[PDB]
Amino acid sequence: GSAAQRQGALAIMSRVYVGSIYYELGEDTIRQAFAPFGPIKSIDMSWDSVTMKHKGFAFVEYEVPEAAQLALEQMNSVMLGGRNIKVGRPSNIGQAQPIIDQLAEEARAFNRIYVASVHQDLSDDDIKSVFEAFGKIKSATLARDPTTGKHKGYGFIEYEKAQSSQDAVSSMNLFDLGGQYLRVGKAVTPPMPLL
Amino acid sequence: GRGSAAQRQGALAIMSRVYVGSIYYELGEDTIRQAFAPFGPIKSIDMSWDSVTMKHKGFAFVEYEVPEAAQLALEQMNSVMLGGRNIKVGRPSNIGQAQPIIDQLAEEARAFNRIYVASVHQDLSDDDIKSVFEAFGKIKSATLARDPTTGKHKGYGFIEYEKAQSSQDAVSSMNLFDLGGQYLRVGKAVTPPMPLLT
Ligand SMILES: [Cl-]
Repeated sequence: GSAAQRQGALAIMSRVYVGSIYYELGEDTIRQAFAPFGPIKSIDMSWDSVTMKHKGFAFVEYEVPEAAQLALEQMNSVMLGGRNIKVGRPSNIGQAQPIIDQLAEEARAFNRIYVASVHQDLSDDDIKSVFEAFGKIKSATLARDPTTGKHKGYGFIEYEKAQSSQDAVSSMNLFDLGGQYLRVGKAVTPPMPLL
Repeated sequence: GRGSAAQRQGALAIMSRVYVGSIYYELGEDTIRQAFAPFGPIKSIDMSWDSVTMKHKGFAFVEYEVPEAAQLALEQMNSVMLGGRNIKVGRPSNIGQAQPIIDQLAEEARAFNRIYVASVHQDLSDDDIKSVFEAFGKIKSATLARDPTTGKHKGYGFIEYEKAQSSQDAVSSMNLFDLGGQYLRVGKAVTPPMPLLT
């Protein structure tokens, strides 16, 4: 995978198909429902010019593949506006699948977990202390706004041992911290995929 | 106290079925069965039928013998690509007032450290499964469901642990564990052991 191919895959991996959206629901409802797994980068909502409304589906785009993966595993069939929404991976890809597979394989070489819904008051050291209860930590870093320096509600933690990362995901996904429920999952891409 | 025997039974039945949509026109009952059987033996499948075009309407309802199988299928078969399309899996939209009983059952289930195990190779026995799983902690019981006529196990069972951490460790370590040639499908129970008893 050339740096360009890998980047193309990462973008596809960051989006999820969302279908069976109740006609009365809009972008804001969707955003609110999918934001817990990472901050939404954008949403492409279907739209019909004659009827003046969406076609019942949308593509939610996240800043990282791990957020889309968690949303995929936790938002499927959730009831919104009286309907059980459907969540899936984009059907397009077109030949991006082998790169995606390669990234998933490369990710297994790291004991990295993705953490979302991290309360604003928590700091890197705070998250680190909490999570090092499951094992020794190589690094714990919260993504930050390049301008402000405030964290964006999510981060990555790398453990020395696989058992530690497995124990952490199992114990911390949906763990109530600071008033919100953390959304935790195993990484689906290696740390510096384009290196 | 939520639900009499009849109400609970009605909920259990709904809990044992999953909606399967976006099925490629060329695919039929057999392909769906083969795709969903890993989570437990399929009891039946209600496939949509158009007739005028003599084709299914692209969706079906797979029914399992137990709610835990439908739960695992729901978590693992969603968006899987079949016939070139990413199938959709969800819970029946019907229910109609069954939701509160289902919630009650899920709550009662948490009082047990019970896990569901599917795709158990025929050669394994109860003591076999038990030894393997007791590596995660002390086991109260390990039982494989059986054909009432033959006595042969039906490829799935339940295991109760003395401690919750044990059951949690087991699900985490054994789901998708390659045993006897197939991959075990493991999950936490969604209903209490004898849901229909007093
Ligand atoms: Cl049972």
